[PDB]
Amino acid sequence: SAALPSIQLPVDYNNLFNEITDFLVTFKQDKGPKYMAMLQKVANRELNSVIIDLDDILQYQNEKFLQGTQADDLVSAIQQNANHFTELFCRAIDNNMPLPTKEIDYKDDVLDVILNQRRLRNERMLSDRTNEIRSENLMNDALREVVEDETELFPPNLTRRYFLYFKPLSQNCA
Amino acid sequence: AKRISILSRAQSLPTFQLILNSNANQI
Amino acid sequence: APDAVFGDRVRRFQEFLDTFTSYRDSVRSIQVYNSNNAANYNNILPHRIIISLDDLREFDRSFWSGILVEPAYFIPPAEKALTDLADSMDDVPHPWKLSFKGSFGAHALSPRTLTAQHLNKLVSVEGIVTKTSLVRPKLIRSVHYAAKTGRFHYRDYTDATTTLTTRIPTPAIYPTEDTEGNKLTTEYGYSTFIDHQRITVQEMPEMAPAGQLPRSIDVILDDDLVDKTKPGDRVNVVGVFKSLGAGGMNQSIGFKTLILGNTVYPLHARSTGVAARQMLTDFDIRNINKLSKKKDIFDILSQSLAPSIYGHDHIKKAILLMLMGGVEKNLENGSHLRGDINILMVGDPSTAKSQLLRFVLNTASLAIATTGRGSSGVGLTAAVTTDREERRLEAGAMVLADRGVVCIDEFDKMTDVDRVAIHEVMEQQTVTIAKAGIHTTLNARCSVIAAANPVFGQYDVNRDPHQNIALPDSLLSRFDLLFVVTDDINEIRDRSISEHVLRTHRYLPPGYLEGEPVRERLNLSLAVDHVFEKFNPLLIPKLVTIPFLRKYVQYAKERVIPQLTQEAINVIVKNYTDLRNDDNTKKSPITARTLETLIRLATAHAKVRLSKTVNKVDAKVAANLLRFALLGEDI
Ligand SMILES: Nc1ncnc2c1ncn2[C@@H]1O[C@H](COP(=O)(O)OP(=O)(O)O)[C@@H](O)[C@H]1O
Ligand code: BEF
Ligand SMILES: [Mg+2]
Repeated sequence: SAALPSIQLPVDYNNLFNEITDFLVTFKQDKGPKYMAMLQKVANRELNSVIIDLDDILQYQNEKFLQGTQADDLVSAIQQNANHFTELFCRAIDNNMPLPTKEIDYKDDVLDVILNQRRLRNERMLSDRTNEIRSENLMNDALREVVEDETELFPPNLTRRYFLYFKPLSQNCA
Repeated sequence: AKRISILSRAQSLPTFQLILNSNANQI
Repeated sequence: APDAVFGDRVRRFQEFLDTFTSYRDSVRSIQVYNSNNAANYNNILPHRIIISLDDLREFDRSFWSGILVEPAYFIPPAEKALTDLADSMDDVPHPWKLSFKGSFGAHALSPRTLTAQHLNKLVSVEGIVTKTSLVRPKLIRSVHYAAKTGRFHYRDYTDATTTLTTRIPTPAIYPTEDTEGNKLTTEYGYSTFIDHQRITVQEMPEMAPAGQLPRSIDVILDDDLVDKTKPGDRVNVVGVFKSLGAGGMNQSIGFKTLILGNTVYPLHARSTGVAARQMLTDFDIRNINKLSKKKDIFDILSQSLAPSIYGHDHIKKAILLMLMGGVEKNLENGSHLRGDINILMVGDPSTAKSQLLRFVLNTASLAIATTGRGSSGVGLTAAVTTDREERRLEAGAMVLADRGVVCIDEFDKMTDVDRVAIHEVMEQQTVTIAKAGIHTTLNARCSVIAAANPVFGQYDVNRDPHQNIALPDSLLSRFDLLFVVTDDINEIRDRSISEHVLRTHRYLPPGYLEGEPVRERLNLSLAVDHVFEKFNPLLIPKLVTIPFLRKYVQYAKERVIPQLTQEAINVIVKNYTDLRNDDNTKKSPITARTLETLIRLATAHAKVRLSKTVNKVDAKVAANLLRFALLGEDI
């Protein structure tokens, strides 16, 4: 630990991950949540690009602070270190991705069918391993943990079709 | 052993050693 | 490069130190003592502190567990925290080091249980020291002087055993010449050398598996911890169980393992050289002072020596006086006058002589137990070992019992040759080797107590005592008090004995059931509730607890240095002359040793009364004891 020292920094990525997830789920200013609807459109293979409006994040922060709840400065953290927050947003989106309501109809892009095949295959592997370990008869949370540790899935990096981009703050609002 | 420990955790392990006890003919 | 986790642990330990102000107070005491000794001269007490691991575990379980199981990463932060606290505290214008005490749980081990799965952990090994390398100083920084430029240069040095963490191995070559190329001369006395000693701890024979070869582990002690113990001691060496070397993995069988020393605790065990000191609280000193005022203090103490044994009150008084001892006198010309009293018990079997010896072994601060012939003349005194690594000297029983007691049992079975070598130790209190080209005079200031049955099994009244004892006249002379006891068949006395024995055997320890077997306690005391005991096998005096008696003896021996008075001198002289010039077929020969033992017994009684001077009553009591020993008179 002496070769690679450590530094404490004001940023806490776990709290910011929670803030990102909450912002994605519960932003309504622009009926339903804006980004949830965008993710639904992505799932139906309509939109290939998710545009994270930083003005939305700023308004979310202002709403949270105005009501008194403490919300960390997500916009400033994004501006200071943008590269990491790309992957943070990408993983938060990948967790909250809904399921398609319109299946493959022989006219879908080959990328989409390959992604669907990979997703179904890794789900099948996970379920099969769960069934085997359950049948071994040695809570389902521990079973899920052991099967996800013991299986080699297609990583989530290879099952996402959308692209992630950030829109800078409008000068007039800021 | 890993499987059993994780399963029974509900209310890392080193490489286990095998001990072989036999009753066969002794040279 | 600064590390954040290091600073966090430092802050946590500073908070711990501020929480328990005892350590801060102790640091202040260390610093004020050093400053005072500096001011007195216009013993410097070492830069160390003791940390109660129990207190730390209460304060922060994470930090306690970290020190216990990950010491290389947790100890240096705590040491740095202590150093910073000392620097901040030392408002008045060499880092401090830690020492640990408390319960180590599963890490309290012995050199047999010290397996590799305890490596790199703080362990508390206990055993017997068997080898101590002579203290060889280690060079940590060398200061050099350059003649041409006229300036002093230094280089720091380090090795694996110095640092708990594995600093990057850098070759340490000696700076022969300066960067500009000028010649460099070493400047001793400016260079910093630190001490270094390797000691080997072996499993204690008291708990080693009988009949099997022992197991040993090396301990590297540095700085203040060196020369803390000697071979034959019992130690509790707590330290990090480091593992060193390449393990043979580097292309040149296992890894070399040793314990880096943090603390050394010499442990007192029966018949070992380590003395058993005790802490005297102000409450205890006050109790001792108050109890010393009573006129019957001698009787009260004497009754408490052996409550189990019925009677033998004069023997118990003599034993108590032995425990107090006398004052040894050293004169300008070099003559040394014995200040220790020796007691010999001769009597019928089952007279509780061995019981009294065992109690003396069990209650004295420093006592050594020997049998008749198991400890030969080589075993007693000392003799050259002729060790090949050359002609070392090994201290026998009596040398190891300096300022202590030797409890010899079955004195009659001793070889004549064995008892030849005991005369000098008895009288001159020295052991002269004068052997194999080694001329040495070891100091053996020991008090000898021995028990020995008469040659005819039971003491013979028809025969004279000279026939029964069969000991050389010189040996009997050297013994101050020669008690001749008997097993006399008397109805009243014997039935009282039976009453006492049956009372003793009907005892149930407070934390025990009826049929619950009594569990043996090793009781390895460490060399560093009421006064009276309610339980009494003999019923109505006030009997004191044995630990309180030990505290009383420890106080009296150190504090009080009695001196004779003319009033006591007249009584002693009269008694001595009466004994010498009156014939009453005394058990022992009467010589000037009788005068000397009268003086010593008076001094011992004076010490019991905590008197700065010897008074008339002490002389009378000593004369009464001597007359009881020789004539048998009792008033
Ligand atoms: N006066 C006594 N009071 C109490 N117990 C005694 C007395 N005399 C002998 N005993 C008991 O008798 C046993 C023999 O004592 P011991 O010291 O072994 O005798 P010896 O004098 O032969 O060495 C012990 O168990 C001891 O407790
Ligand atoms: F029978 Be005893 F140990 F003098
Ligand atoms: Mg005996």
